[PDB]
Amino acid sequence: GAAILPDLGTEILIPVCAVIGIAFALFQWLLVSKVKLSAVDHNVVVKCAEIQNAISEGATSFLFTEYKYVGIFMVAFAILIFLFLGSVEGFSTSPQACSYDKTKTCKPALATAIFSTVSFLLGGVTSLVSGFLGMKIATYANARTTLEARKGVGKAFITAFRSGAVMGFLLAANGLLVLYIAINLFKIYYGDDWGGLFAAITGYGLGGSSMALFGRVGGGIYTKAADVGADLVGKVERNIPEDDPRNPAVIADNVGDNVGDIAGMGSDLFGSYAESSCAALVVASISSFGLNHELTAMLYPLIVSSVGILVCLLTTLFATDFFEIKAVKEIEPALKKQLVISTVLMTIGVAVVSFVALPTSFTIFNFGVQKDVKSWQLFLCVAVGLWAGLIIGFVTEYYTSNAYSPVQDVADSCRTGAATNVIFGLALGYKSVIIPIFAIAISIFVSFTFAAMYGIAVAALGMLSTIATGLAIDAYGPISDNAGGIAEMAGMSHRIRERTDALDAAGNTTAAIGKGFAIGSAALVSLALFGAFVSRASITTVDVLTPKVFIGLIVGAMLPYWFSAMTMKSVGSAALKMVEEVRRQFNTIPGLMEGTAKPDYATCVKISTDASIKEMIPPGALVMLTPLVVGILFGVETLSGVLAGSLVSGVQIAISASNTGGAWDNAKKYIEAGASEHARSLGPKGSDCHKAAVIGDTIGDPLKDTSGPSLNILIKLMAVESLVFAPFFATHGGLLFKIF
Amino acid sequence: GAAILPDLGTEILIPVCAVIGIAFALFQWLLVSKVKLSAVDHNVVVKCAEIQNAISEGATSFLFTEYKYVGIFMVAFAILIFLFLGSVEGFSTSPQACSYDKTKTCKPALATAIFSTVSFLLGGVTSLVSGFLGMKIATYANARTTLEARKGVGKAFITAFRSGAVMGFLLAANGLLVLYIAINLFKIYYGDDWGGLFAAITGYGLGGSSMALFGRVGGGIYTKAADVGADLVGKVERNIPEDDPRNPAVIADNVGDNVGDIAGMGSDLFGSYAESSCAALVVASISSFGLNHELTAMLYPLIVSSVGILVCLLTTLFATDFFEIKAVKEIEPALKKQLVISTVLMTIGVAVVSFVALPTSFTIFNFGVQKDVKSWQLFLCVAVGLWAGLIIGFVTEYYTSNAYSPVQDVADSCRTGAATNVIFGLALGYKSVIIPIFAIAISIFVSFTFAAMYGIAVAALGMLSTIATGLAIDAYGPISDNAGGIAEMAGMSHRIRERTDALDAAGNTTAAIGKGFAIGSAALVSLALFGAFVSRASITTVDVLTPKVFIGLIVGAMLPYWFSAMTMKSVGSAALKMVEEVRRQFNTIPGLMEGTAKPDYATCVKISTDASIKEMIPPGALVMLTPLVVGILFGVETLSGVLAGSLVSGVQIAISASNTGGAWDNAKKYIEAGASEHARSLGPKGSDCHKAAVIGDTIGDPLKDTSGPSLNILIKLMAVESLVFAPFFATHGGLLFKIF
Ligand SMILES: [K+]
Ligand SMILES: [K+]
Ligand SMILES: [Mg+2]
Ligand SMILES: [Mg+2]
Ligand SMILES: [Mg+2]
Ligand SMILES: [Mg+2]
Ligand SMILES: [Mg+2]
Ligand SMILES: [Mg+2]
Ligand SMILES: [Mg+2]
Ligand SMILES: [Mg+2]
Ligand SMILES: [Mg+2]
Ligand SMILES: [Mg+2]
Repeated sequence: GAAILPDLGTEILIPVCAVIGIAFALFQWLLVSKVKLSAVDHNVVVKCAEIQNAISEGATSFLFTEYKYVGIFMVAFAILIFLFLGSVEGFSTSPQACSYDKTKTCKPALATAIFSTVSFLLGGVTSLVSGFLGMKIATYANARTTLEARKGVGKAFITAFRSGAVMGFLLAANGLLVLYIAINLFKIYYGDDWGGLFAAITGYGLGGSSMALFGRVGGGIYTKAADVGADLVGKVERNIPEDDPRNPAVIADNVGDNVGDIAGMGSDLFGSYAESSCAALVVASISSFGLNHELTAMLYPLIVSSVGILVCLLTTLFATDFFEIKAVKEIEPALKKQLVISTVLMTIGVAVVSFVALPTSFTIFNFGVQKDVKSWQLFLCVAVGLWAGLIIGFVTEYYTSNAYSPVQDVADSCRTGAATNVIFGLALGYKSVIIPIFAIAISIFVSFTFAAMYGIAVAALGMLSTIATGLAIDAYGPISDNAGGIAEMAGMSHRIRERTDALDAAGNTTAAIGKGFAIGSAALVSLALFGAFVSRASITTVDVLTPKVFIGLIVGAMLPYWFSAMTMKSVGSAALKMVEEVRRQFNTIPGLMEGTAKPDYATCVKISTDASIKEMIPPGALVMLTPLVVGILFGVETLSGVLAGSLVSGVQIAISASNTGGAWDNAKKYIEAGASEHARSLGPKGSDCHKAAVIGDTIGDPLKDTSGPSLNILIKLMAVESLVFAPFFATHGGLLFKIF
Repeated sequence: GAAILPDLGTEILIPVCAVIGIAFALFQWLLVSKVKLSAVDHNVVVKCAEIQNAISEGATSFLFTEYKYVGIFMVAFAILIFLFLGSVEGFSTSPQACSYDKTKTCKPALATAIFSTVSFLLGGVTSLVSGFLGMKIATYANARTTLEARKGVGKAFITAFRSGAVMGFLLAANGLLVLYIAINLFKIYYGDDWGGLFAAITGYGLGGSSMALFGRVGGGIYTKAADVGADLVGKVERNIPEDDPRNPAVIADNVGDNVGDIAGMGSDLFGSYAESSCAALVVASISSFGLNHELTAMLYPLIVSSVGILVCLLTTLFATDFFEIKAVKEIEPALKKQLVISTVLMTIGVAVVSFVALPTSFTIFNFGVQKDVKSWQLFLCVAVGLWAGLIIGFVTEYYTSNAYSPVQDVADSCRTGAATNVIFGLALGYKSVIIPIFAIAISIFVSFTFAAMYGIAVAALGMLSTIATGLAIDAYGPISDNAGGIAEMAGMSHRIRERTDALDAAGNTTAAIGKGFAIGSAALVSLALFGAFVSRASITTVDVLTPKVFIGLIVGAMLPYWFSAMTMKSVGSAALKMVEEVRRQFNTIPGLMEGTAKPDYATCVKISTDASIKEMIPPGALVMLTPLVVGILFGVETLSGVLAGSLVSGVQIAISASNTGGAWDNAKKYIEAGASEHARSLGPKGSDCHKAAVIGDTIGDPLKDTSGPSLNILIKLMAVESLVFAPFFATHGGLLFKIF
């Protein structure tokens, strides 16, 4: 029953590792501070800092506005959680038999309605902090990356990567510490009722993904309205460089990288980490670990995350200290080495944890039955998710980097115009899904076989065990992106812009890899939650060949398309207005095209701000309302169908959308760099091939930055939301069938 | 027990209705022959005939080439069916107990192996005939429609529509008659073993869809390679009219309409018809109808189809006789009225048939049990499919006709360039899936609840009960497309082309509608076949939450994307070759752009011929091999997951792709016609808006004509293939699990 590592060791180990992670993060923010700049060569440093401030102000301003709406919605929804969950036992204050063991007595369900609302708000707040902190580091390091670019690629790379690491370790450590705290606080009330305790904790993931949904969508709309509008009028119509200070949309564009690609992404991944941890905990809570009250083994998922931070710490040193980039061709291999190193070290890490934090034999809850599991099997569950992640990263890099043929072929197809560029890009994205799906399927088979829903949850966490590194190589990208925009806006040398362009291109690839991990883990966690939901709702079998389940399956499969329709149309409409606005200033403001006059940046920011705040509402509504509407009107069988179908369907469109968009971007970068003869043959900038590439790039903008990455949230959010309201649905739901 | 309609009446009724349909088709073809031309103004009639002969030669030529390969594949695969089905009982010649009644003896499994091979070849040949006949009428009607356009749209409409009705009535009647004959011939052997009789008949739909798959994909690649190449160079680069006789790709483009949009589509719909009928027959064969040997009720689906032929005949008269089109805005409502009338009349026809051909009480096989079912409930099953169809057509028209807001806004977005046009078109397609899915889901729920798999199968057939009319309004479109092609190549009046453009625009909408009907019925029949497969394979329960089923689900959901990756890339690569070749002729043939030298049409025909014949193999292999590979390696429960997954997933991408392509085409047509102030302001032809619209149109070309429409075949083909091989898989499959 007991492991080698005693409960008190666990209670110490977790927050120690968290603090080590925060410590490391602050240490990296410190080093990045060594780069000095102020708005008070010398003219360059002053201009860079002025631009950084405009961006830092715009990003802070939008997030405050966005988080305001989202926080209000957060509060409203929390009221629904309390009400709906409280209504199950008529708000009784009396104890009841345990849902998991009739012979025992548990804390009243109304308590759980209360601690669920508590953990929901905890998660929601931690999610906003995750996004906001990320924006803070990014809007700090961007111009510092620009300035270090004067000294070479390797130096600007380090600044950007150190800064990515700040965000990665802060998110990973803060998310772990809040959960640890919440579990220990909650335990004070629950005592021996670990079932109710971890059922309450489940709201944490629900809160995390709930806020992330609006952050990803809202930020996504803001950024891509500007991106499309700036690039179309500037590069395609007016023949001026990307990020040219004459272009009124450039401030919104570069703000957008921080507000969407950074803030939205940070929340997103926090949601992933939280739901994965919660799912594991919820199944363990009614397995031998939870039933025999064994704290160490019970917190196996948090112990894994803990070691993950230390592993990622050692890994990061390989890129900041033990090596330096001399050639631009070294950048992408550097970033990929981060993944390989962490995966290898963490395979050793998890072996150790599995050896010391688990009994050699235990049981796992398996649809009403205690299944015999061995710790070496649980090691394989974690590890399969971990290696599936590496596989997914390798495949994604293959399809999105311009160092390989798929993207080079897409760039090449620009010789025959924008239409062929788009057909090839679409085809590439569709093609890209094949290996990720097999990886995910293999992970499911292995983990489902060994340890049912617990194994699957713990494979999700395995895929996210190295999340600090993952966030690092991902957050590195938009920082490099802003760095290039700043360089250009500060009229710096063409040689500076070339360095950042190389950093940026690698960042396009790592952003796609980040999305791969998000989609991979969302598939796994959603399946685990789905299985948990099925038990919690007292369903005997989810039989596909029943009218209730099947209509759910086909409708569930349709939801990701509905969601994508909304988000694509929003960006399209906003971008249309942006283009019309940028054109207006070019056509009416005297001397703007000449460099005489100043553009009005604030009107473009307003277009994307208005569009995002308004248009993020319906897609958020669709995802949040779906489980409630289906569960209440149609019942838990039909919701089971919806969950399965949205999972298997949404994953395809998510992967293809992200990779297509990533590919179009790097095909365009390929042409812009002119780093080979083939590349140079499609140039120079302004050529018909380059313009065709830009068309493809801007089509991919909403695909990879608005709809695409948000779909992983649509899937995991509905899953955890369904689990949380399961007792309510199973009691007060299925109405259309009760009355007819 | 017995129905009002006696068994011998049914035996007479069915073929009389087939003969009436064939007679009607010949009559209409006879009327169309009144339009005279020969290649022996007078110059205009002669030029039209020469162009018609070039197209006819090209189309007959490609199909002979394609059908040769496909026929060779068909003979190969027929052998596989014999061996695999034969091997289940070691090719024993001894009768065994009826699986549906242990007290009776049945014909040997070997007989069913033999007769399944026979029905497979029948369906395969019937499918090729359907496609070839369609091509023969279209390549006869095309120039006649052009000549009739001199007298106005109404006259040209009549010619095109009478001709489409020729194809529709031949296909519906020939498919019905062949099935009726095969059943009667097979009955000579099986006698009272109706289980084995109809199990053998299942090969008919298998053969139908097998050949359709290659017809749709091969023809699809052929036509779009040419279409994209012609349009991009001619319209976008060289600023010449669409279908300009100086353009070397134009002949291949117009041959393409006959070879894909007609021959491929004809085979496709035949497969839908065959499979839906076969699906209803198998379930009935072990329900009360087949067990009590009640021929009239057993042949209920064939009686529904027989009455459908007559209903469609009457409906046809409203468009050929009782009304004349006098203005362009009447074309679409006329075509829409065909759907409404046929549906209203067929509702009555089905009520009658349910009244006289069914006992008021009977039982339907329902996963091992006999479920009590009333004739009025079965009427609702057929009717709900019939009505789901109409809904699908109405919302598809809303999303693809430029008479409505969605497409006009797509056109409007061209004002900001090709990138916004594509974002809008993609969003439109995603958005379009919502209502059809709901219609399909409602159809499934109603029919599943009332009569299990039989009800579902019969709902699919209900959706295709008016298939003669469906084919007619669909086939009308490519004929009108050629008509304008010919008008332009013959150098006719601008007013002629304006008329054909109006006809052609409506054809874009009905083509989308036809795909809507194919997808809808594919979903229903695939579900029915999936349910049948499950029983035939002795699966107790398809439980979503098992490792074997779930990996099937997520992999199945990925196949439609893999399929689309291949077909999209094929068209893209072939189009790239086409663009290069068309550019070469304009750039190097002295006098070509001047109209004094003739282009080399044969070279473009060669490029799309070589690409299609080659590239149709891998997507065909993917669909055909998947059930074999999954069934033999992983087993029938995994295959269950694959069937469910490809169904719910493929259906979304099929609908969005077809409607997006349709919308881009008609958005372009709206600009090209300038029939309103808004349309005019996007023009004239050659404007940046028009060119942006052409870019979108050509991206939509492979989406709507190669990948999109073929996915309905991927879905329904795998379902029938799995049912046919079910006893082989159940017995000799799941190898990986057997060795480990
Ligand atoms: K990026
Ligand atoms: K058409
Ligand atoms: Mg951009
Ligand atoms: Mg950016
Ligand atoms: Mg940028
Ligand atoms: Mg980028
Ligand atoms: Mg971009
Ligand atoms: Mg065309
Ligand atoms: Mg055509
Ligand atoms: Mg045409
Ligand atoms: Mg068309
Ligand atoms: Mg076309």
